[PDB]
Amino acid sequence: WQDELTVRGLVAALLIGFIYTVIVMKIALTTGLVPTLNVSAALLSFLALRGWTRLLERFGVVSRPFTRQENTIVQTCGVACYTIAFAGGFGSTLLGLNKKTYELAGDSPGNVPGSWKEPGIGWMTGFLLACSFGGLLTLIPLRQVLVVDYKLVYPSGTATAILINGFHTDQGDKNSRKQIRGFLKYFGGSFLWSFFQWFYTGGDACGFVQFPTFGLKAWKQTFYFDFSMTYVGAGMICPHIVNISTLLGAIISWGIMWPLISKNKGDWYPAKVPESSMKSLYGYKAFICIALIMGDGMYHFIKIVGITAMSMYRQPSWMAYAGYALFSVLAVVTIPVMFKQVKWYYVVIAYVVAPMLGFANSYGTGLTDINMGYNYGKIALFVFAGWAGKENGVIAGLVAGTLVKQLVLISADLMQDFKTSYLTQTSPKSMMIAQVVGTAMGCIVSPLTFMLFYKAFDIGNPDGTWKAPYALIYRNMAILGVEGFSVLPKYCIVISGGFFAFAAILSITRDVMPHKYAKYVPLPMAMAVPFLVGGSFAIDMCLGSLIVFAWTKINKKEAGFMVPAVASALICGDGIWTFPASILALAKIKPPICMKFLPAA
Amino acid sequence: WQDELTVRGLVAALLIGFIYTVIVMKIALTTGLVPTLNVSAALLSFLALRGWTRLLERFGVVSRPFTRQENTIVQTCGVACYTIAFAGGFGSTLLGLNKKTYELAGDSPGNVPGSWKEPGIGWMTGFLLACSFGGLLTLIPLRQVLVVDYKLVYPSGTATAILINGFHTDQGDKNSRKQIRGFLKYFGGSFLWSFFQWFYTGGDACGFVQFPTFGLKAWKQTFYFDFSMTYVGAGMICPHIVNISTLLGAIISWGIMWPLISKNKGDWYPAKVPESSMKSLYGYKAFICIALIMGDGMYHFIKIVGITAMSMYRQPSWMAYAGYALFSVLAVVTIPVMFKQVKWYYVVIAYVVAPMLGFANSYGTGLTDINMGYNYGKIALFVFAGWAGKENGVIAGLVAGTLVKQLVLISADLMQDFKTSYLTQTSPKSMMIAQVVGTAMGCIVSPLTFMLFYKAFDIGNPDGTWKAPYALIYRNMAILGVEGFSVLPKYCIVISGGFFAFAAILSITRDVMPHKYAKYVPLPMAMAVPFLVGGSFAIDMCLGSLIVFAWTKINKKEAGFMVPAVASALICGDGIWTFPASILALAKIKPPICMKFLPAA
Ligand SMILES: CC(C)CCC[C@@H](C)[C@H]1CC[C@H]2[C@@H]3CC=C4C[C@@H](OC(=O)CCC(=O)O)CC[C@]4(C)[C@H]3CC[C@]12C
Ligand SMILES: CC(C)CCC[C@@H](C)[C@H]1CC[C@H]2[C@@H]3CC=C4C[C@@H](OC(=O)CCC(=O)O)CC[C@]4(C)[C@H]3CC[C@]12C
Ligand SMILES: CC(C)CCC[C@@H](C)[C@H]1CC[C@H]2[C@@H]3CC=C4C[C@@H](OC(=O)CCC(=O)O)CC[C@]4(C)[C@H]3CC[C@]12C
Ligand SMILES: CC(C)CCC[C@@H](C)[C@H]1CC[C@H]2[C@@H]3CC=C4C[C@@H](OC(=O)CCC(=O)O)CC[C@]4(C)[C@H]3CC[C@]12C
Ligand SMILES: O=C(O)[C@H](CCN1CC[C@H]1C(=O)O)NCC[C@H](O)C(=O)O
Ligand SMILES: O=C(O)[C@H](CCN1CC[C@H]1C(=O)O)NCC[C@H](O)C(=O)O
Ligand SMILES: [Fe+3]
Ligand SMILES: [Fe+3]
Repeated sequence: WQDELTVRGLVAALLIGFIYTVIVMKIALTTGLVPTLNVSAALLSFLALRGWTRLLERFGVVSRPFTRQENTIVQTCGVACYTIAFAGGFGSTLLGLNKKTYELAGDSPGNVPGSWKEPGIGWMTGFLLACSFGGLLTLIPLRQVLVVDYKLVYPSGTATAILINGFHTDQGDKNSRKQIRGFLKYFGGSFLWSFFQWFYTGGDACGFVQFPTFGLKAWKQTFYFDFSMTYVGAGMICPHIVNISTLLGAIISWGIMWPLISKNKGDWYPAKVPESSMKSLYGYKAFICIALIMGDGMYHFIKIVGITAMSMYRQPSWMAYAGYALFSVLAVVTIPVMFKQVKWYYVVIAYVVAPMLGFANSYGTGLTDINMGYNYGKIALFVFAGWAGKENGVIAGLVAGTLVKQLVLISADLMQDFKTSYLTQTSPKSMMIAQVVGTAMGCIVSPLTFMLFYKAFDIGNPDGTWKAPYALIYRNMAILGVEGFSVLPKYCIVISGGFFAFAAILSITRDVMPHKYAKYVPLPMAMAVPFLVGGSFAIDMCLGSLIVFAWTKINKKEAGFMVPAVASALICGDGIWTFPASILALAKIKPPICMKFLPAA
Repeated sequence: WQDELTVRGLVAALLIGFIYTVIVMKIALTTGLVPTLNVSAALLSFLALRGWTRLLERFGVVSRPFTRQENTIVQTCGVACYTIAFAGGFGSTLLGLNKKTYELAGDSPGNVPGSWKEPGIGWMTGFLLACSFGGLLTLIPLRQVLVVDYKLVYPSGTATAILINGFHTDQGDKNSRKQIRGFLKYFGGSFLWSFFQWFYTGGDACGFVQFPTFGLKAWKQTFYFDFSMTYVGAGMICPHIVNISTLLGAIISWGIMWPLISKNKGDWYPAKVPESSMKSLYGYKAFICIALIMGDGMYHFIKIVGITAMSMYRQPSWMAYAGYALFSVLAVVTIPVMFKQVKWYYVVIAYVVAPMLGFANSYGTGLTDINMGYNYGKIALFVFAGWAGKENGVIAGLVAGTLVKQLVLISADLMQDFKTSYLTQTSPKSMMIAQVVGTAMGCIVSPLTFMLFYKAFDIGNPDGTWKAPYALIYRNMAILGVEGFSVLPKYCIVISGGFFAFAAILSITRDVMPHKYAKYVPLPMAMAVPFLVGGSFAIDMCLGSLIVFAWTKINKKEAGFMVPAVASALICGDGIWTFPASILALAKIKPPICMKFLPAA
């Protein structure tokens, strides 16, 4: 109630949200490769408030103690502010509504002349306010099921909680000193390792990140080992079945399926169209991946509904969904006003499957630490574009894809904060207040921050500094999506439906068999992540589990309490370097050297 | 007397000498990059005899115990056999006497038509027998002064002794178990690290060995860090002043002198002639390096002579030099018979400065673990070629350079064995018997091994498989050396004479000042090694001393007895991989990938 919600925290979150919005917005409008900055926000939240308390002590002013619960509140409030900058599709979808992006796509069916909208402070802020708080209300019922009931470990949320607890621990114990000193040795090593790596990533696909540890043939199949301590640290605190399932999905997809499907580059799909398109080999990637996720996701979401339905029949949960319905109606009557191309029942369907789609992403983030929310928006954009003809089809796909992405992406990114608050013993109700305040500030700061860049500079020029590549890429997705499911490659629906059932069978197979065999069943939607990202992420995850397996065998006692600290330090050290690395890209300081790997030419 | 000199050891050394001769001879005649295989010979000496003892035990035959002293004898006998293969100039100097190499050099003054000699079993064996045992006799007086008196640490000899002792230790102690287990963890890590590195050294100047850790500009100045555990391990057991002096010489030479001298590429020396030549910027490299070594070397050699002369005036050593004089006379009356181009007093001068030149190389190897003997032969080849005119000048330089190199190179390589025998408590007299037997076998096996390659295949063809590049490179040195000291670049003698005095001043400055200031004086001839090799070797040496400095501060007790074992494991692990790496090059299996570093082009 108090000592967590403060005025200095409100001020500190507003600044940290403002700079991080500027960093995210500038990176989004130049390269579109927005990095993860949640770990950095926790550190700057600590330094800013600790500096303020000590500075006032220097001047004689006395202040309240700055505790870990308050640090969690400030970090969560700040994260919610700048998440809207990249979750709102400011560089991908909302910028694709430009007349400039409309002209770049060219003349084609679907791209009718009335498919452009210009940015403005008035409608972009009003667009965000109605839609952004929809994700927050769904978090209240999901918080109990996922964070504590399913015991999902959010590796980034767990690492941030251990980082924050270390900042504020003041007790001298036999283990507390060993936890901090072990954390600091690997935090500095991970930070310096990431700092050293930066000087050699000075080109397209070159550096320690693109390291062909098993050869160049395997590397082209995304079966290498990048020297990423984030994924190695993530795998250390993930259960072995999650890591093995991740490797199993990489072998099935990139080792078997994609070479086999690619053998029909002229028969099943056209060979002139580039890959990464919905028409050539990426329709398989995107639709099979979601079917695996939705196949597992639908089984689980029904199970909570079924368990709850039986419980009520035998006899604050409905408070949240009542509030969600109120915000649902607000968007239904408001979004079509801004976009005459968007019909009212499009929003209703978007807000009905949003609890469904948000649950799967939060469950997926709680397993593999990978937020897939922007992948859901691509599917929703494609589907909603096919739900309208050549008229009002591109705008409908872009706008409806933005709603689905925000509801899905916000839910997963902000459950990482509830895992952090769970470990820091922070009050959930004070967490939700920080949710709304940060979201409210984000829905205001981000549109004005975007417009200051937009009015001053020239964003969207293919030949220029401020080029937003994903504005046109998302625009071309909607143009392609105007044509219905016919443009998908041959047998794309059939195989996706098969993997939908295959994911559902594994989910049943794990809950019906005894626990003495249930622990060997792979998780279908941990398998699905390596369908879009390569197998390098899977290999890093399995290396971390290999480290923990060996460590547990060598010393059972020490590995019990030291693995989380070492894993968090690896995640935080790579996470903290993302802030100086972003400032370097902010000032256009490129790496000097490129570490290229060649076939002994 | 016994239990060290055995018949199975004689057999085992003969085989190990024979294969290693074949490996060295094939590598010398194809690339000329003969690697160090002394560490590998110790392991194969252990496995061959241990396998023999266990196999006879399997068949019921009983045999004498195989001890560490016998393992030292077998390794030393084997090393002496195959050292003659590359110390004898079979691919550099003796092969440069060919009519084929004579024709490749072309028509020029100095390259008179009578400057070729053809290989044969008769003269090549007789050439080796007279000259090879000259180096062995000089070892007896140098053994006391360098190994035990000056307390010089031979890092490769020390590492081999620790490797051999670990093989034969059978006592369970509080520390013996920790020494072996610590050694094995870093031996396997170093071996696998070198094995992993091999797949990416698949090109000219690319791999972890050519890693620009401080940038591409510093790398071209040879101021990078190669990931070599041999030099890192060598620096761990070398005193800090040796490592700091090595870094100081690299900064003075490659950081100051060579950029400054290179600013006169048209005024001081011609710009059309390539570098690495005695006429362009390598006359500075070679002559300043020897002057630093000879400046320090002459001060020391006089000091032993002065101390001994005073000791005798106040009142087996002369046994060795009496035998050396007898072998000296044998070569004086025999070498001019084979080579009418070589005069009798050329051999006398070569055999008089040989105790001098051998002492400096053994002292240098006892500090930095770098054998410079083949660098002495280049200087001796150049000087002796200028001591004869256009007539009989190229052959005189090549032959006399071969004598000087063998006397110098054998002395340094075989003092590494006396350090090994010192730590293994091996009898010096049994060591010297293994010296002669291995040398006698080497003087026979190597000429026949060479001729089998020579008769069967075509060695010396610039466009072919068996190309011996250094046969022509050494031939061109003698042709250039026919012209006297005039061809050396401008001010080469003046600067070399200055560094000769500067090296002598530091040697005096260290013996006359009190020990409380004498320990900060740099060693002039540890400084001289980075004049020819780059500063990457110096940086690796200093990193090893940095590791020991930190380890000593953190834990004084453990670093006392664990540093030699960890350092030896790093040296041995990289050393052992040299055997499989040579077999791969033996079968022409090239690395698949090249790790190239580019300026972000
Ligand atoms: C004991 C543990 C630490 C094992 C270490 C991992 C090995 C199983 C890996 C490390 C290096 C890998 C090799 C690295 C490089 C290649 C090159 C690759 O050849 C290429 O395709 C290169 C490009 C070309 O030559 O066209 C074939 C596989 C291979 C031998 C890899 C096979 C698997 C290796 C030996
Ligand atoms: C133990 C942990 C730390 C991970 C170690 C895994 C690797 C040692 C292995 C396991 C899976 C293997 C991959 C499994 C499947 C393939 C598919 C295969 O792909 C193709 O058939 C090529 C298709 C084409 O020709 O385009 C090539 C080998 C590769 C990459 C293998 C390379 C080596 C991998 C990554
Ligand atoms: C705390 C310890 C571990 C310090 C780590 C060593 C640093 C002092 C080194 C590591 C990386 C080095 C950098 C690596 C690469 C370059 C590129 C180099 O630029 C080039 O010349 C590249 C080629 C080109 O761009 O033309 C300038 C020096 C610099 C910044 C190096 C400066 C020194 C650095 C920062
Ligand atoms: C602490 C231990 C482990 C070694 C670390 C040493 C490096 C951090 C420093 C010390 C010496 C430095 C070098 C000292 C001298 C030079 C000479 C200088 O050479 C030139 O002036 C270029 C000449 C030309 O233009 O051709 C460039 C910097 C460089 C390579 C420096 C690069 C960085 C080095 C290797
Ligand atoms: O969204 C995308 O597909 C790409 C790459 C993936 N983004 C980066 C972070 C991730 C996401 O949206 O969660 N970003 C485009 C520009 C900006 O990220 C935006 O979405 O407005
Ligand atoms: O001698 C040389 O300058 C070169 C490179 C340096 N060698 C390799 C080992 C070192 C040496 O001679 O101690 N080797 C040429 C062929 C053969 O090594 C030989 O000398 O016959
Ligand atoms: Fe994005
Ligand atoms: Fe050589």
